[PDB]
Amino acid sequence: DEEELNDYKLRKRKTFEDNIRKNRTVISNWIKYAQWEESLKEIQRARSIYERALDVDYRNITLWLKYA
Amino acid sequence: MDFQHRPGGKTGSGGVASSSESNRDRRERLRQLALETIDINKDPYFMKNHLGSYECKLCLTLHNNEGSYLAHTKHQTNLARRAA
RNA sequence: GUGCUCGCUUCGGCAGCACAUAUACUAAAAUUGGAACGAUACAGAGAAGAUUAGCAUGGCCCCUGCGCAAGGAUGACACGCUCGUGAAGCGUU
Ligand SMILES: [Mg+2]
Ligand SMILES: [Mg+2]
Ligand SMILES: [Mg+2]
Ligand SMILES: [Mg+2]
Ligand SMILES: [Mg+2]
Ligand SMILES: [Mg+2]
Ligand SMILES: [Zn+2]
Repeated sequence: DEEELNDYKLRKRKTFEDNIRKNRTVISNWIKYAQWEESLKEIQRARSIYERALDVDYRNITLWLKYA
Repeated sequence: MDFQHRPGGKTGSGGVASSSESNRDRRERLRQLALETIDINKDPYFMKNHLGSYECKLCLTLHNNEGSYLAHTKHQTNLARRAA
């Protein structure tokens, strides 16, 4: 069950990274990736995702609001 | 020869279908269009038989083709008679 | 090693002087990790009927090409965002 969960998390992370690489400026993919990382209890991974999204576009209000 | 201005063809094609395959594809597409218009209209009188035939339960009438049921829309008088 | 000594002095040699001063990824190896994409098998050719010409657009996708040319299936890949429920703040009672 641990290997199946690891394969599911790898597939979800691969689809999230592919959706990020397909359209970088779409911030909803960043928000969904960060919320999925926070739902799996990975605080520093979601913090790195939010910091990458703020490096992509720091002028969005909702990125700061969701990360805070 | 003008290779970029010849009519377009691709290798490993298989060719154009015959009259029977095109006829049954047209019949399947007509069935799909009739089912799409029935689901858009949301008519509960349409039924498919166990032998696979269209039936109007409000009229209790069998139909050979999809357009026979598509023209069965009499049906208002039969619906008023079967309402009570 | 070569050449010469107001040498020691035998005639061989010693001693002194002068010149000549720093190669190598050091392997004839032991190792180590990456693989053409061919055989089989999976496999199956864009555009709402069918047969199809294509030009792009994006980048942790490349190949052929001397290419700021042209090809590689258009090289491939690349879709789903108008009301209530609560919370916070503000002003009136
Ligand atoms: Mg077509
Ligand atoms: Mg061309
Ligand atoms: Mg091209
Ligand atoms: Mg071509
Ligand atoms: Mg073509
Ligand atoms: Mg292209
Ligand atoms: Zn009827």
